[PDB]
Amino acid sequence: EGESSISIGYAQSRVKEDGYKLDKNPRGFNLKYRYEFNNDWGVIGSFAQTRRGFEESVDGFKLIDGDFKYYSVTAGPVFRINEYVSLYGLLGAGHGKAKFSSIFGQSESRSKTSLAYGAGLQFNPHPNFVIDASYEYSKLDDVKVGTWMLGAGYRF
Repeated sequence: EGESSISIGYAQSRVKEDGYKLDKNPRGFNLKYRYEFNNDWGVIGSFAQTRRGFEESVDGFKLIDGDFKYYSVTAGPVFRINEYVSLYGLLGAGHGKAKFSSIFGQSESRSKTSLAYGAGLQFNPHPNFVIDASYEYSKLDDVKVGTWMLGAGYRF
């Protein structure tokens, strides 16, 4: 019913905000699944999960870890350019959540939604080993978020 491949890589995003961490770059892992409906045509799914890179500290028997989570999900078609060169597009949505730790009668938090758009490059040095590079960007009116992913894929 078609060839299937799996790809893994590290995800690095940049968020413009005044707070902890100078570069404000969330850390996480990106999982991509490739499914080919044809010899030169196929689709890919990229899932990115990132969290605040804050060192674990013990205070009040509770863990903060930055209280910030960022999730991204994108998908796009894959078209081969040459024998060992493939080009694919990335489209999807991103979701970020932030919580504040303090002592108050009531608790509050913030959640943001955004659209993700980008493109990716795929190189095939070996039949069972490919190099995947993906670029994803989220456009918000006040906040600009960029996500970069570098990894490798394995063909079954």
